[PDB]
Amino acid sequence: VLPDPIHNSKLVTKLINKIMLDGKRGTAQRILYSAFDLVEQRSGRDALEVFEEAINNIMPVLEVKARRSNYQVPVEVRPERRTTLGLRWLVNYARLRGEKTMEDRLANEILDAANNTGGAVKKREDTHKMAEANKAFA
Amino acid sequence: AKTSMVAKQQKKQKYAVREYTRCERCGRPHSVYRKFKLCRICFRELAYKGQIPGVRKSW
Amino acid sequence: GQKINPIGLRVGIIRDWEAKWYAEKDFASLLHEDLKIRKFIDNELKEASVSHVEIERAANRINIAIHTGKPGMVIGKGGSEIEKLRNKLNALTDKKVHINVIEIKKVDLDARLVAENIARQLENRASFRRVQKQAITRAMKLGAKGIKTQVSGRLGGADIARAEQYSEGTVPLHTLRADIDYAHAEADTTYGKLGVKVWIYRGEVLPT
RNA sequence: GCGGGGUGGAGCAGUCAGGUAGCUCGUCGGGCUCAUAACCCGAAGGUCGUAGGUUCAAAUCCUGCCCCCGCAA
RNA sequence: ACCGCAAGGUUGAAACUCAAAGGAAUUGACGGGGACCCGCACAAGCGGUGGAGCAUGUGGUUUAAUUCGAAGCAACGCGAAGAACCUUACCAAAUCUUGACAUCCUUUGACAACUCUAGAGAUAGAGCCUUCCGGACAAAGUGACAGGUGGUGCAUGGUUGUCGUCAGCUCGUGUCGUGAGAUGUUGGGUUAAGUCCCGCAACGAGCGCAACCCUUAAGCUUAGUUGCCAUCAUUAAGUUGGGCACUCUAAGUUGACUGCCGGUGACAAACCGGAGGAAGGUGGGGAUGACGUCAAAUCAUCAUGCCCCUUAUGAUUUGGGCUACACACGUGCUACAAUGGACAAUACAAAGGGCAGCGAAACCGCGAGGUCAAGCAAAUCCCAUAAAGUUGUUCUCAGUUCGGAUUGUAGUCUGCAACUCGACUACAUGAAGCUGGAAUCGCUAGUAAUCGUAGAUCAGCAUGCUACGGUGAAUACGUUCC
RNA sequence: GGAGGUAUG
Ligand SMILES: [Mg+2]
Ligand SMILES: [Mg+2]
Ligand SMILES: [Mg+2]
Ligand SMILES: [Mg+2]
Ligand SMILES: [Mg+2]
Ligand SMILES: [Mg+2]
Ligand SMILES: [Mg+2]
Ligand SMILES: [Zn+2]
Repeated sequence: VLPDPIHNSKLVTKLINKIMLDGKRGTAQRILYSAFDLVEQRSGRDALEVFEEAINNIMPVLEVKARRSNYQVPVEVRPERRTTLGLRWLVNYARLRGEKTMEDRLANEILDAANNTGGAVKKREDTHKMAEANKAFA
Repeated sequence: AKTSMVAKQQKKQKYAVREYTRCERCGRPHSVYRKFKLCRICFRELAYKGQIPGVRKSW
Repeated sequence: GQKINPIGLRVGIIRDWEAKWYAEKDFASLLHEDLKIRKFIDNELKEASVSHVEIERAANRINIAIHTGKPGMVIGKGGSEIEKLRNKLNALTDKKVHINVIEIKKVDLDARLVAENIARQLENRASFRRVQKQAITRAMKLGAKGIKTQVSGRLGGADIARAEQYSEGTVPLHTLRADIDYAHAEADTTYGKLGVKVWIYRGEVLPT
């Protein structure tokens, strides 16, 4: 695929195509751009910088596979599934960060993740917690 | 009670709204195409036999 | 496994519509005309070994063309029988019709003629097995690349049904080049209704 | 006549000491299944035999009555 | 009877009952047996159903009838691509009995249309004067006869579904085996494929796979109207003067074949990668469904054997019913809202239909729609403004300006007439519902998801069916499990 | 590459 017009990044477009509902790329585009505007408003610095820091935080490094009773055995996450899960959890836990507008939701989610807080980081550490707990089965 | 009703639809009727189409060779009301005045079955029969111009099974 | 009629598969590819006329609107009359002609030829068809009729229409004329292998029985000797046909047929239609008897030699190579024959044999209460055997025998002597035959119903007066078929040669249905001539007929046997299907494939040619 | 009891369909707690009627099996609907059973998810089903009083509150205490079980007679 | 402390051992029948029990091997099927392979089968993902209201179909009960059929996958928005009447097969009432319909004899005859009385209507009854064009229309007596959506789909033909587009099923000759049977059709390797090669008591072939077929994707030849508008002037507007360059249309052609380069590999097939090229590894999507299984479905498309009714199980009209309603199941629609609702302006499609039908404009009506009336049998005109989208403003988290069920009133169109029982509109009201338990479905790309549009049936009625385009993903680690 | 022991119908 390609990078985005305003910022020239692959991840932004890959994230638009995951926020997008029913192929409303422009709606998703609007709300993500306004979120970058609003996270430049609050916590004044570059939207890409804060965003990339956010995904560096929440993007995990381990995973589990459920097999057999049912063991759940750890495994090293692929570097593509890394960004995949990061962006997915970012969007979803934004959507359930529960306030008025999704741009505000997203802004707060990237903000909290940038400061290593937020539901996405919670899921990350849950994942690693259950992984190391199940480390015996590797 | 088919052939009676065949006669019956082939007659005029006390008002035009009562007039209904059925295939002319098989007295079948449903799935009639009023261009051909044929039902779906006899359409297949005849178009397979090659007896209906234009027609060719598609794609 | 519920397979289709190959003539229906091939129409518009290697063989053409037997009806060869246009009408933007009035199929609602003209197709029923075509069928009623197709039915009225019961007269000939009962004995005259007619394979198929093609039909063409114009503003003035109808031009019909009946294929057979015993054409004498439809033209009389000089024309009495065709004129007998024109009278009643044109009375039905109410339009000037000119006909054209046309000959197909080699009558034991034509699907509907084989089917007609085996049906009348089985009404005369012969044996399905010998019938299909000798049909394919004579067809292969006439030099066809493939024949297939099938009869289905209450063979031998049996209490229940069967489907028996024979073949010799190649009958490539899924090939669309192949001009395989299929025909179905029936036989109102004293026990029930035997349904006969027959298939010939007499080498490969295109209409173009 | 004397003595014990009567709580959803069955069997049992709860009555002694009054405080929102509970347990197992069952019943009904839905699931799984080729179908049935098991199993999973839900829901009904109880004026606590009845009629009176006391109490803010009665299965619970008191009264009266109709049955059930033994003994007898 | 004998032995044994005993448990029990040795010896050892019959009555009666069955027509088999049995052994070795062959073919298949099965396996909670094994190896390999594949598939939206899992898995990684996206969105849903089951929760609510509504539409629809089915079961069950009722009813005079709620016609008949389909009932694990493979019945259940299925027959029905159209239940107000007809359709309609069912029920009630009323009616007919060579009959509503066909073939025959004869009287005949050309015919009747169209009025009026009565009837609910079928119907009779008066007319109206219908005219041999021997065939033809029209009746009439006639017995032969018709008629049957009546039974059997386990007597059937034909048509179809499914295992399954899975890749398998067979045969001729030869050989092995007493024989059933085997080989071939197995093995190595590969392939989407019993696809190909190699080997091998097999050699070949056929039905299947594949290609020929259609569509879509690039180009070229011809042609240039109703289609196009670079060149120029013009006009609101490619419209009109002009050009057919471009697009497009549609006939012929080219194109793609592992065809070529390298590497791998038994050097073979084949695989991996590369170039070129619009496209590359059956390009994508269809059409095409082997032998046969399910005594699968259909006797209500039709045809048909046998059976049955025939002054009635046949036939005619009117009215009812197929639309019921304590409940259960399935398929879908609308939503449970801010990625949104309302209002305003503005933009880009495709595939299709159209003659007594498509109905532009103007006008009236808030709106359903109505009057007039242009063009149009099509690349002309109409259907037909596409909607989502974008730009703004507002509403600011509420059972809400969400949702739009239900009911009340008043109206519009169709029709012989919308109570049962059509759709639609305006107003009023404003229910349930804050994303659904156990379970479970679909989908691997222009797909899923979502937004509109069109058409057959059709007077009128679509949340259904079939078809079209617009926006447009997520993921596939991989085969341990179902 | 083959042999031997080591829940219902
Ligand atoms: Mg899954
Ligand atoms: Mg529901
Ligand atoms: Mg029914
Ligand atoms: Mg049945
Ligand atoms: Mg009626
Ligand atoms: Mg093929
Ligand atoms: Mg059956
Ligand atoms: Zn028909």
